[PDB]
Amino acid sequence: SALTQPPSVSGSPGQSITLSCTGASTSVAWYQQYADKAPRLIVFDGNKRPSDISSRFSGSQSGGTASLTISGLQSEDEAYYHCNAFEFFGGGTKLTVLSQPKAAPSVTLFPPSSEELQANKATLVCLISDFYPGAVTVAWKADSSPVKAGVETTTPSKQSNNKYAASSYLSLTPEQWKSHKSYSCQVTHEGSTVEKTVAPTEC
Amino acid sequence: QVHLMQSGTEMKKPGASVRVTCQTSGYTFSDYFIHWLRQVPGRGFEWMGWMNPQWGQVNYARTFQGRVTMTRDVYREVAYLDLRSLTFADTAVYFCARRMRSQDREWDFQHWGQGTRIIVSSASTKGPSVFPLAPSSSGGTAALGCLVKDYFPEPVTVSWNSGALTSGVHTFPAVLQSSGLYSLSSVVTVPSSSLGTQTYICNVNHKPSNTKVDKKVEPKSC
Amino acid sequence: VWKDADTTLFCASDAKAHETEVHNVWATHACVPTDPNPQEIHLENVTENFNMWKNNMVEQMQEDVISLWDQSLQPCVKLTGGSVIKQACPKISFDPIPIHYCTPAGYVILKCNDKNFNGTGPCKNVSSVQCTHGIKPVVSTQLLLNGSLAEEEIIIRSENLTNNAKTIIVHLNKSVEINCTRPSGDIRKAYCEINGTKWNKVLKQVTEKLKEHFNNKTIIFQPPSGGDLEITMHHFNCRGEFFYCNTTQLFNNTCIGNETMKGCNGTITLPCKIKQIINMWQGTGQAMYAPPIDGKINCVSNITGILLTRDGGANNTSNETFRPGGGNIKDNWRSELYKYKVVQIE
Ligand SMILES: *[C@@H]1O[C@H](CO)[C@@H](O)[C@H](O)[C@H]1NC(C)=O
Ligand SMILES: *[C@@H]1O[C@H](CO)[C@@H](O)[C@H](O)[C@H]1NC(C)=O
Ligand SMILES: *[C@@H]1O[C@H](CO)[C@@H](O)[C@H](O)[C@H]1NC(C)=O
Ligand SMILES: *[C@@H]1O[C@H](CO)[C@@H](O)[C@H](O)[C@H]1NC(C)=O
Ligand SMILES: *[C@@H]1O[C@H](CO)[C@@H](O)[C@H](O)[C@H]1NC(C)=O
Ligand SMILES: *[C@@H]1O[C@H](CO)[C@@H](O)[C@H](O)[C@H]1NC(C)=O
Ligand SMILES: *[C@@H]1O[C@H](CO)[C@@H](O)[C@H](O)[C@H]1NC(C)=O
Ligand SMILES: *[C@@H]1O[C@H](CO)[C@@H](O)[C@H](O)[C@H]1NC(C)=O
Ligand SMILES: *[C@@H]1O[C@H](CO)[C@@H](O)[C@H](O)[C@H]1NC(C)=O
Ligand SMILES: *[C@@H]1O[C@H](CO)[C@@H](O)[C@H](O)[C@H]1NC(C)=O
Ligand SMILES: [Cl-]
Repeated sequence: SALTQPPSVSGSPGQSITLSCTGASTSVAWYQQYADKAPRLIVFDGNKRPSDISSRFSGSQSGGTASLTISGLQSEDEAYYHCNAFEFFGGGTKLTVLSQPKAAPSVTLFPPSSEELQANKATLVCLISDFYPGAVTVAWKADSSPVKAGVETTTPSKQSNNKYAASSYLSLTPEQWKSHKSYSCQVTHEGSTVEKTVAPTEC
Repeated sequence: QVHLMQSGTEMKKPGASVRVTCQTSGYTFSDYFIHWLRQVPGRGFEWMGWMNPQWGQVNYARTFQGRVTMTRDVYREVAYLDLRSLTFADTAVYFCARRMRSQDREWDFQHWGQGTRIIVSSASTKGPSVFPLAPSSSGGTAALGCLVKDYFPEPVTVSWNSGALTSGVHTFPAVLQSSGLYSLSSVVTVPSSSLGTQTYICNVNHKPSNTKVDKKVEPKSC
Repeated sequence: VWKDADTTLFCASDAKAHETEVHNVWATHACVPTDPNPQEIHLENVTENFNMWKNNMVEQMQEDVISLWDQSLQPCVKLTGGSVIKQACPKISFDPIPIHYCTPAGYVILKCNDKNFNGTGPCKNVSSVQCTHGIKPVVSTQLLLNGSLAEEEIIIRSENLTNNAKTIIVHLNKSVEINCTRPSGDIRKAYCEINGTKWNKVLKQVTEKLKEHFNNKTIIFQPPSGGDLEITMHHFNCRGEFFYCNTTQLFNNTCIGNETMKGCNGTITLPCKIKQIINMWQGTGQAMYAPPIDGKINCVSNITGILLTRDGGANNTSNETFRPGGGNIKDNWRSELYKYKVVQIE
């Protein structure tokens, strides 16, 4: 994070959008990166375009303020975008291209199975499905109290139906589990919080 | 065409060292620096150093100074990166990169290797414990699944009913815990009316331990 | 009226056609005689832009020096690719001499005469010449030898100080001598003596110059981080033999902290080795020569510049770290051709 870029940005199919990169000590280069793939150079020297790159991409920079504009957005433009000046890179910006309507997440919260508990281990599992766009925050709560430790949460992953899914877990010992009155899982998507909860008394 | 071709994924234990290879082709190897960078997926690149193949001169980031070396084989046209005293902090994808032709600009990276995953973990090979995520019946639909717990290394593969059941199924990314082991879940969405007469079984395979588990997921009597 | 142009230059020299020393031989059939009465005249009310970092004269001198060494330094074996080339390899006579680079008709060279010129940008006091001054083609690493001296102040040269992939040429005010000897056991062991007193004084005033360009951050020197022996060491040729000298004691922060400290003054002995298997600077390969001659092999030289590379990345300091060596051999010529550029007359 020597250079400054927003972590996330969204746009619509057909329109322009400009990603920014601030803090540069020289004229910048920009790269497009798909997940689990290698970067590819889309502009160099602040505003130069390699011969093989689409004219939809254009760079502009004044002093340390650099900008990358993509016009006529396409789903295929969904990727991370990075910039460097010398050895200094930004944090990367994930561009989303909104290819369909807002879907809100179904949520299910499972208690530790009879089998797990029978092994002195216990895990609450919070499955989150069918949401769009693909971004959620998860907050666990013990009764009416927040919970920090034991929590591990995955990043949204695409589904067969081109919507997204995510998971979150809470590692507890039985003693912890069978103790508290009810543990809660709070999923936030688009400013909206869906909640689900479980108590050791079962359904 | 210029090609940068890197060595495969390395799984290393803390305190150990790793070497990544970057085979060059398509151009005169001695005429360009090779840089190394790393990246935690979803995050930004971190520059590690450059290496000039002519006489092997190197410039390493203060961060890696004393733990890293960048060498080459001028004849075979290959650059190497060596990193020692590894830590969980060194888990990342590692890339070699080379600048654009001619520019005089040294930092415009037109050419990249495909990336090499280095995983630093102290865990030894372990098969998964598999656990049912039992559902409860609405006049509509329920979700059930399998928790594939504490295994190493990746990957496991999950199916439902030996592959006959695909729609409504999603198998999640694994998230490796601070213990050193991985875990994931597979979930399937099914009609609430099926339960009690339709058998759902998750099939799990973990080749590196030769573990195969088939677990029927029933609903709880509750 | 004129304009920046590039053209094939010729060279001029005082090489003796009777002599056997290899530079004299090359120049005798490759150059012409110097002009005894060379005219140069000031260009009144003229301001020109120079760029030592993009100056084709440098590429031309490099091609000659490569040509000289190929014609003159015959190894017993040359290794490249999967080829093994074996020829005759007799001991030669080797001492570099000054070569002048001159323009043909239609063109002319411009010379910057600002005592403080740093290599790039506008220059006020300009003149014009047929030929450069005489440049000894001294091939060395880390240290620049037998070059010319900065006129007024110590001068820091880089294409871009902020760019860590660009070489820094320190151009010395006054010169420090290094006295290398392979005494008349081990036929390859040698050593270099340097007045430790004068070197630290100078080196300290270099750190101050760098502080000027790096905002008074602490300036630190370190030995090279790696590479072939030709770069981790001060590497040079003396009497036809290839020297490698450990400069670790030359970049010894203890004495640079200005601390009135013991043995900072007094002579500094750098251990050197003479090698027979060398990695060529010109081209990609190894060259193997015959073992050293006998007798007292002694080259006393002037240190007149220093090549540095600055550590990249990280910062969060506090300080800036520089290591000896950088660039390539072209940088040695660059450091002598910095004040010249060719223009065409119209
Ligand atoms: C050289 O360094 C400066 C730092 O101020 C940078 O801004 C400039 O862009 C560099 N030169 C060029 C033209 O690339
Ligand atoms: C040299 O002088 C030019 C013109 O003033 C200036 O632009 C440049 O930054 C200087 N370079 C160095 C390395 O001091
Ligand atoms: C400008 O150039 C000439 C070149 O011989 C030099 O001798 C003279 O001292 C310079 N002029 C000034 C005023 O520095
Ligand atoms: C070496 O330096 C001295 C001054 O210290 C100078 O007078 C002499 O001309 C120099 N020798 C060479 C080879 O340039
Ligand atoms: C150049 O050398 C002289 C004599 O040491 C000195 O007067 C002057 O300050 C020096 N310039 C520097 C150290 O930049
Ligand atoms: C160089 O060093 C050696 C050892 O001190 C000595 O024999 C020789 O005379 C020296 N030459 C000069 C010019 O100092
Ligand atoms: C080296 O130079 C310094 C500075 O003039 C002087 O003090 C010292 O005595 C010299 N060493 C010798 C042996 O000439
Ligand atoms: C460096 O310190 C000098 C005094 O030694 C001061 O004049 C100057 O402002 C400082 N420069 C910077 C950029 O810190
Ligand atoms: C040069 O000298 C120092 C001190 O003996 C030593 O650490 C270093 O290894 C020597 N040579 C090289 C190039 O390593
Ligand atoms: C530098 O100058 C001296 C005197 O001419 C010479 O003897 C010595 O060999 C030269 N140094 C090199 C490295 O050529
Ligand atoms: Cl059943």
